[PDB]
Amino acid sequence: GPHSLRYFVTAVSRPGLGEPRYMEVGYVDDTEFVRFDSDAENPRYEPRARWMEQEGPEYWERETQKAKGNEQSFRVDLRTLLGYYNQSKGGSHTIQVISGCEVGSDGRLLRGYQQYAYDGCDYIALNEDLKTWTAADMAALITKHKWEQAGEAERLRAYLEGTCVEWLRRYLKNGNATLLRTDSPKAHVTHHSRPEDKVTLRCWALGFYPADITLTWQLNGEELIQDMELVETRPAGDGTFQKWASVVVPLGKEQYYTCHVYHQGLPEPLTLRWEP
Amino acid sequence: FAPGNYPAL
Amino acid sequence: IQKTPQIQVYSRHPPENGKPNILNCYVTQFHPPHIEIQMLKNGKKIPKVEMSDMSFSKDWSFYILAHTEFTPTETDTYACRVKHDSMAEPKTVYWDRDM
Repeated sequence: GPHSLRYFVTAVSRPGLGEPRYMEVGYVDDTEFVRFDSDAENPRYEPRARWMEQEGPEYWERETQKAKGNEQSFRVDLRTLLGYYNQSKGGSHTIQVISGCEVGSDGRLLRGYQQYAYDGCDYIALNEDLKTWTAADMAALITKHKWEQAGEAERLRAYLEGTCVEWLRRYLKNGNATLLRTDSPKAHVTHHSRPEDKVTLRCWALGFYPADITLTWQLNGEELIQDMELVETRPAGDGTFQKWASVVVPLGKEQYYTCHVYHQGLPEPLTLRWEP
Repeated sequence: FAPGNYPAL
Repeated sequence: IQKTPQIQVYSRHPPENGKPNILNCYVTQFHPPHIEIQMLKNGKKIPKVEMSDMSFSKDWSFYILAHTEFTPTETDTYACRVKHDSMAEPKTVYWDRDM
């Protein structure tokens, strides 16, 4: 299947309390593998997955130096945007950036991207061509003109198509045992009563990797994604994920409803009923 | 290998 | 933009008394990012709780996970207390082992 390398960056000002908080968090697919946090006692880039021990001291030194550099540019960005939007110095503001590339199973580039947000709203984004930017408002239009006259798109393009891709391949190789494994879901169904002769049935899926999964409830072969409550697939603290999906049914008619689990580690999808 | 430059806004 | 966090509390394995496990508190879909997140055992702070899996979705709202190793017992209760600007009071969400 496809793989991705992504870096989540956040800068958050806190007037009266010192310098903005700056964080970088990197993921290979759905696994966190590196992080930087300015509020650590000794802010360094750190490994978050066991396989990253295969990198030497120079790797960590370089990443740390980048992060400290990036930190400062975002402190300046925060000030700049107060000007663009005519905002006072007394309020907290957030800049978020997502950058990444994705490859097929053969290691070839599928797509690269970089998008910025200010206070939780779209600011500026690299287009799918990797040559031009698109700007959500006139503040970001100023940024767009700056980056065009500087030719920034071209440098970023070279990173996404070259560096990002090659290091992603390297990580998938070094972390093979972890990143290309498949842990199969284990499922079960729970039962909860309700006021008016009705019952909640909840289908759980546990211990699976990768995160992509599909849970559905069925009555008479038709999928019931109408009255289905759901949580987003969520990390379980050990490298695996879990999910649940629930449906409200008539009391005494529980046996006519089936849960279906689809996962790449399930050659044939699971089918479960509620068992007394 | 993280991006080493985020140009200023 | 302001978004109230969803607060989900769950264990890695189905809970059996006396068996080591992992308790999770996943706080999601919130903005602004400033937040306080405490995992509690019998109303008391659990020390050395790990913070991981910080990310954001396509609408930019924040996601983050708190987790700790633990061995449940019949009598012990666990909860996750979150403070965020979108809320008047702190929200204490208890772990429901029968969910």
